[PDB]
Amino acid sequence: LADGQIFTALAVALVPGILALRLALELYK
Amino acid sequence: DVAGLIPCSQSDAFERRLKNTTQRLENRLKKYEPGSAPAEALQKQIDKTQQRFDKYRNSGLLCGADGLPHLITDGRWSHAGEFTIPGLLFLYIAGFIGWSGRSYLQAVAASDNSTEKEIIIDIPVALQSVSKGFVWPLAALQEFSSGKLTARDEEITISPR
Amino acid sequence: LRHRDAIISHLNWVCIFLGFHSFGLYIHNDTMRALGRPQDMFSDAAIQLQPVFAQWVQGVNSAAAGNTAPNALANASYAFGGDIVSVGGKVAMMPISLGTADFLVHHI
Amino acid sequence: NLPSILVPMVGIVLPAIVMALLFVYIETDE
Amino acid sequence: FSKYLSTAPVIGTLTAFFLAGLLIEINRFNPDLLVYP
Amino acid sequence: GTKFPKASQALAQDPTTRRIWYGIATANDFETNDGITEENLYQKIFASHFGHLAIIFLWTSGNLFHVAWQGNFEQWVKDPLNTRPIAHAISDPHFGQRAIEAFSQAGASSPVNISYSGVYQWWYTQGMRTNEELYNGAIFLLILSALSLFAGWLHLQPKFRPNLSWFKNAESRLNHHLGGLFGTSSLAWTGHIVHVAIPESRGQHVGWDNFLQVAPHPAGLQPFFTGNWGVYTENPDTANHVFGSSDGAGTAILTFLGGFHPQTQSLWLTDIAHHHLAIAVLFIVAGHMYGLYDTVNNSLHFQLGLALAALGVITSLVAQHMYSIPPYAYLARDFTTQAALYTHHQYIAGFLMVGAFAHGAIFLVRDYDAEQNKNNVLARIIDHKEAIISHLSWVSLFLGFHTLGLYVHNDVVQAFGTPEKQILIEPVFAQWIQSVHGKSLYGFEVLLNNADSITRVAPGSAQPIWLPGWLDAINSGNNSLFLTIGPGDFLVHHAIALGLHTTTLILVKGALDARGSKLMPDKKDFGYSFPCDGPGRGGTCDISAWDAFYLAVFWMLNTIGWTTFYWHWKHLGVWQGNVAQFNESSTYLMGWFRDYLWLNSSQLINGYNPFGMNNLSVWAWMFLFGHLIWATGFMFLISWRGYWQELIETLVWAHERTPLANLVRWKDKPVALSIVQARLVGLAHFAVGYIVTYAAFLIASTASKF
Amino acid sequence: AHTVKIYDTCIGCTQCVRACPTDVLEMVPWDGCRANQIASAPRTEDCVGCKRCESACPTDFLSIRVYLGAETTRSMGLGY
Amino acid sequence: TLNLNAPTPIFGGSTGGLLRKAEVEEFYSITWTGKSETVFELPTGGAAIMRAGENLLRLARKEQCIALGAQLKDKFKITDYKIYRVYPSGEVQFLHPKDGVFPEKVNPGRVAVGSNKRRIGQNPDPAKLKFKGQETFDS
Amino acid sequence: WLRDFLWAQASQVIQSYGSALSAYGLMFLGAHFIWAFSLMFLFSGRGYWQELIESIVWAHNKLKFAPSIQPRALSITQGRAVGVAHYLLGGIATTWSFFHARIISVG
Ligand code: CLA
Ligand code: CLA
Ligand code: CLA
Ligand SMILES: CC1=C(/C=C/C(C)=C/C=C/C(C)=C/C=C/C=C(C)/C=C/C=C(C)/C=C/C2=C(C)CCCC2(C)C)C(C)(C)CCC1
Ligand SMILES: CC1=C(C/C=C(\C)CCC[C@H](C)CCC[C@H](C)CCCC(C)C)C(=O)c2ccccc2C1=O
Ligand SMILES: CC1=C(C/C=C(\C)CCC[C@H](C)CCC[C@H](C)CCCC(C)C)C(=O)c2ccccc2C1=O
Ligand code: SF4
Repeated sequence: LADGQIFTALAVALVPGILALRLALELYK
Repeated sequence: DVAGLIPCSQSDAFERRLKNTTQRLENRLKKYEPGSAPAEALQKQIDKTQQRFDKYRNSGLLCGADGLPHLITDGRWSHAGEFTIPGLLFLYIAGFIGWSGRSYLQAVAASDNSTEKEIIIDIPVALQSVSKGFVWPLAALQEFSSGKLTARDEEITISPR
Repeated sequence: LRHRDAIISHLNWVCIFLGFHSFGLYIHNDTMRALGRPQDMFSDAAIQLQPVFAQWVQGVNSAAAGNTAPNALANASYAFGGDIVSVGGKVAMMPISLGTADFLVHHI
Repeated sequence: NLPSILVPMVGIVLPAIVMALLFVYIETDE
Repeated sequence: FSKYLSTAPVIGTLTAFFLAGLLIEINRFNPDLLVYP
Repeated sequence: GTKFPKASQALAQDPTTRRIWYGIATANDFETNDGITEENLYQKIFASHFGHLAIIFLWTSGNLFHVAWQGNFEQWVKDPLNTRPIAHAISDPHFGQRAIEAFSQAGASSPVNISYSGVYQWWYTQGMRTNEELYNGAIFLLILSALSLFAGWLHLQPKFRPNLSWFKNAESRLNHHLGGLFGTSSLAWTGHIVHVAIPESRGQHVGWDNFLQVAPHPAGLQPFFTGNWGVYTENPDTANHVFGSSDGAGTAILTFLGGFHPQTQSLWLTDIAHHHLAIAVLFIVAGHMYGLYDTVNNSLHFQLGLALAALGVITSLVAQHMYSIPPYAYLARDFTTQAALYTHHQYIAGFLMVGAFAHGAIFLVRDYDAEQNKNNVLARIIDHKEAIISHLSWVSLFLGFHTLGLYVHNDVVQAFGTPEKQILIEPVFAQWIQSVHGKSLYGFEVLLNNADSITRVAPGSAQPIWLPGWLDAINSGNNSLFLTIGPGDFLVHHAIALGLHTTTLILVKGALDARGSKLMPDKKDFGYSFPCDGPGRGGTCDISAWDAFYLAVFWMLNTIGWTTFYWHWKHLGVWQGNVAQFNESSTYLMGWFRDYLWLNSSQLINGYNPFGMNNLSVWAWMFLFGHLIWATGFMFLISWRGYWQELIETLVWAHERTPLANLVRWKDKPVALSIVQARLVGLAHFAVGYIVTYAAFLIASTASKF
Repeated sequence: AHTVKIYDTCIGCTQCVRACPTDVLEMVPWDGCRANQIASAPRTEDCVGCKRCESACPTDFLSIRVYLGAETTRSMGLGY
Repeated sequence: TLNLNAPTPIFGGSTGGLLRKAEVEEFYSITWTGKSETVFELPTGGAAIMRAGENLLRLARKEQCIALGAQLKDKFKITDYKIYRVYPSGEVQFLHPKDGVFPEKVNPGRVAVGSNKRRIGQNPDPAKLKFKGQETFDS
Repeated sequence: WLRDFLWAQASQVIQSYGSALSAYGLMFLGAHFIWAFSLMFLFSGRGYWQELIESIVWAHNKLKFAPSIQPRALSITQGRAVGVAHYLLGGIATTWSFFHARIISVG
């Protein structure tokens, strides 16, 4: 691969990370 | 010849099992004294081997590529002695022991102390049930037809629903 | 029967101390030989655990015939030290040495 | 190079963080 | 002693001693009975 | 009085360590929470399915990324006959120098893991060729998992909460899942094969940018509307055509040749194109159609047991059909993956089938109502439940008396120097069925060995075109299509039939007897999971419906253990060309022991010797690691609780009287594990140790030889 | 605490009371007859849940039941 | 009442008794009059000697009090055991005999707590009591 | 311990079929059975079988021949005892067969 594609994939993985944190904080409520 | 199985009289793998079984006993015999007592027990073992290969060759068995006699249960009457004939021979004997112990328990239960007669077995009532047990394929036919072979479900105890 | 909680619990600890420090030294030696680290395990060509309290008792009983049991011609056994007694072509008895492995199993 | 940073982060550091918030969330009380 | 032999362990054993020895003596005169010939 | 767990407030008053363990166990049991309503219940189920759906998407993106980043996918496309697929790169600080030289495998410079899932084989036939194409799939599945985790939180908001009547309306549910989810998404996958996967198998690069330009057919969609659908069945890929190039390829897109590809030993993609097309047409027309229905709709545990039964059947359906009919290019040649793929789904199918009866058993305690449910099919199966168990008590005991004695016969007889006296029953019934399907090796000569039969001829409309392709595969002994079986295959299938009958016997025991027996008539008043009713009435240990699940998990592991030992050893002679090892040695139980467990675990167990180490030393470690965790479950299984409660009551003493540690105090009073708790703890260590041990053995005994 | 419920098929046998190791149970006069008795559990917070009161009840499928509820320090039987 | 202070038996021992649970909340004490100077087993370890007394013993659990209170009724026939549970760092005084008589003896004025006016086969299904605060055995 | 002792020295207890050491090979596997059979008694509990037998007394009471000595499951204390008895018998007799078939061949 290219080295810039790895940090792009880590960047777009923050979008499920906040949403999994947002869902679990609503599922707990 | 039902599944590519050549008969054992012309199966060369089966006829080669005999060549190696006796060669593993003749070399076991080759060291011993010829008149000795372990010498004659190997010839009794060599000839007991020859009485099972000639018993399996003439019986018309089916040997595969390994050379061992395979059995064919779909029951064909040309291969009836494998499972169908000793199976019928089984079923009478097992039903004899079955109907004897069932006829014993119905006789014992309508007595004074039924649990006592299960520990110490009444040789009158035990040999009576053997006499009632030899006739079991006939005896169960009029037993099932009379209505007293089984019980209705209002008479048995049953878990709550 | 009045200090049985002191007997059992001190017996409880000494199994856990021995279970870690004997079986875990095999688990360490599994993991070291699996990871390609044979110089970090407990062995005879590695971190040695020689049984010195048992190797000494092998010395006081193999050199005891003639010094402290003076009438005896040979030792109480050839297992501690002595010649190889060879009856037929096979060993009848020879000195059972003790090493790093023998430290581990005797603590198992 | 990114393996050498990430695997002791979630192998050591990130379990030690989530063990801390859980152990406080367990033993707290209303 | 006859009322002792009617008990379950002995009569469970001697008939099993009988039924085994039935099967043992069969395989001595009739060895290696695979099928019905 | 603490807060955790929020689910059970009666667990929060528990001041022991049981509160910690039972908070983890009563966690996702949403019917047990305090203050829950059924309207609030189904919405928590719906959002949790969104959380689970994202995990499947995040997991697949991880498999796509680590092959794109740390794999050798481009190196493997050019030569799948020599290149081993790489799972991910290894970065462990605990390695040595001689170990990095031993795990730098498949010609790589870094420690890598040789993959045994075969997603290389799956993505190679979906069309992918380059490492950048896999990364775009991993990027896309991070968007779908973001779509899943957003929609789960969205459907808990008060304006977007689905109504309760939307949940319990199953009439519109089946129209849409068969229609949309099963039909259109098989019609959509039909679009992937003809546009992308078929031209990528013929040397043409079809990606997202150029697929609107190029057409799948030289006469695209002009005869779809006039009805001339037969022009899609033109010159296909011949026997000359190697996979993935224009070397003698074809232009057909929906063909029904049957059989396999002559070089990859896999299905033709034109077959799979025409397959999911017709699956789509059947599922579309099946979705235009919509006191027991009041029971299945009300009961959440009813539909869950039926789903795990439906999943558990079709999961075995995958594993039985994937090895004989390889759907993926070069998956038949990868022996380790093919072995790991059968054993994967069969162990899951056992867990799904056990959990099917488990959740039906929970339905009978919680949701079943015998005053409302009367005289239907359900309240009649309960009415003669003693007749079902006892007749399952027979066929368990009928097979196990005999197929064990058939083994002990063949053991004793072979041990006495006389192998010529074994009871070898040829499986003529199944050998008929292969001869019914066309295998002319045996010579039964009816039904598709009969060349003049009405099925092979099809005298109605001259149909039989797929039979030239099928009959060149089953008759040829180069693949695993309808394997040649002998009398050793007889004895295992009746061990298997013993296992499926016995596991059903335990599972339907506690299912039907979940509501009461003569021992405990009020077993519905105590729930699904509870230890016992004491030592009275003779003592009632393991009596509950939970502990009938718990005994059958040993039986499914043993049944799949019988199954996958037979799969592996049969194929270990098929792949090695020496079929005679399974022929003579499988009839008696020592050859099963000597020539499978002892002979094949030699190269595994030399993973690390005192002279070196190999790439199998991670498997030889995990082998022994699996033995140790399996044996630890015995500790919670054999030894029971009140030994340990009286062992902790002395460790509590020795902690309260030890100075400099008397000061440090627990907040939870330490107790032993509960009775139901360490049955689960002992079964978990048993089940993990069962599976970890075989997966280390099944991989390393096949990777050492292929 | 564990819940202890006494059903009306009891006969005043007094056997479950004297088999209780934590002194939960007691005997009480009956309303509709004023001669026979029944067991009663006024001290269910003391109940450890040993189910010894069910091992002593002579009726077929015993008149006194113990349902193991939430586990306090008494019902866990803890000396600490 | 508890009559503390009352003489502990001549014992001197027992690791197995009255640890840190007693000082924070809920220990127990059994009080009796022993009509000898004889030895008796404790639930902790075994001996003490019973006094002439007014004998008192501070125990950790109520289960250990009824086990000792059964031994004094069995072996020595002193059935005058009177257990208690303590004050501010305890909970409830005068646990037994709760109404001036032993619980196996009938006493009018007691009220049938935990009684059910039904059998156990007349218990409802849990599906009838689903999603409610009722339980399948309470009335 | 696995490779060089238990695997390497059980090569005489399994290659013993067809030779004079064959009853050590049969006692080897036959004691693996009794050992593993013991876990049926150790891992499980009584009250399963007492309601499994209730389905088998029914299928004998259906044909009117259930015994007057009522069938019970083995007790909790007996089920532990019959499980430890087959456990030791299964493992000692495996060690019996492994030791005998090894040292007769090499020693
Ligand atoms: C192989 C399976 C197995 C294992 C591992 C154990 C282990 C143990 N048993 Mg058990 N037991 C077993 C089978 C087993 N038993 C069976 C089948 C029965 C039924 C008969 C019992 C019945 C039984 C009784 C009756 C008793 C025990 C006791 C014990 C403990 C002894 C104390 C000790 O030395 O710990 C040492 C620990 C080990 C040897 C485990 C090795 C692990 C290594 C060294 C460390 C782990 C690595 C790493 C740090 C892991 C953490 C990392 C991770 C969290 C990420 C120990 C935990 C006794 C006890 O508890 O008294 C103290 C006791 O009285 N057991
Ligand atoms: C899964 C994650 C993980 C990772 C990435 C590591 C990594 C390591 N372990 Mg392993 N270990 C782990 C889990 C892990 N461990 C577990 C679960 C167990 C129980 C089975 C062990 C048991 C174990 C033992 C017994 C030992 C190791 C050792 C090591 C080190 C070997 C290489 C080395 O010596 O570098 C050289 C680098 C150093 C020697 C120093 C590293 C820097 C230190 C640890 C931190 C500095 C402090 C810093 C200011 C703040 C703390 C940060 C820290 C918490 C990350 C390496 C750091 C060896 C070691 O050296 O331990 C420290 C060692 O003896 N491990
Ligand atoms: C998609 C299908 C599905 C769904 C939605 C559910 C949902 C549920 N099940 Mg069901 N069940 C299922 C499949 C499913 N299950 C399967 C496949 C089985 C057979 C295995 C079961 C058997 C079963 C039983 C017996 C019970 C349930 C129960 C439940 C309920 C609560 C679960 C819980 O809170 O446990 C908490 C979760 C855990 C404690 C998880 C720990 C166990 C895992 C396996 C440990 C894994 C080991 C370790 C991590 C491996 C490490 C790797 C190693 C290399 C180190 C919940 C309704 C319970 C109930 O009461 O229903 C009302 C209940 O008693 N299930
Ligand atoms: C208890 C319970 C439960 C459970 C149940 C279950 C779990 C079951 C299972 C079961 C199962 C899971 C079943 C299965 C079935 C299957 C089948 C039965 C199949 C069939 C098949 C066939 C029919 C085929 C045939 C063929 C062939 C072979 C070829 C040719 C053609 C044809 C196709 C015809 C529930 C939940 C309800 C609830 C209540 C209770
Ligand atoms: C050892 C043992 C105990 C004692 C076990 C105790 C007290 C638990 C000790 C386990 C310690 C805490 C280590 C566990 C750590 C695990 C590796 C991870 C646990 C955390 C998970 C949530 C991930 C029992 O209480 C018991 C009860 C019933 C039958 C058998 C047994 C039994 O065998
Ligand atoms: C299998 C099993 C049973 C069932 C086993 C039973 C009921 C034993 C019955 C088997 C014997 C073999 C019945 C013997 C019947 C007669 C004595 C047979 C006489 C035959 C003569 C010819 C000798 C339990 O009761 C049990 C209880 C607690 C924990 C585990 C288990 C357990 O694992
Ligand atoms: S703890 Fe187990 S053995 Fe003891 S009474 Fe309860 S269920 Fe039976």
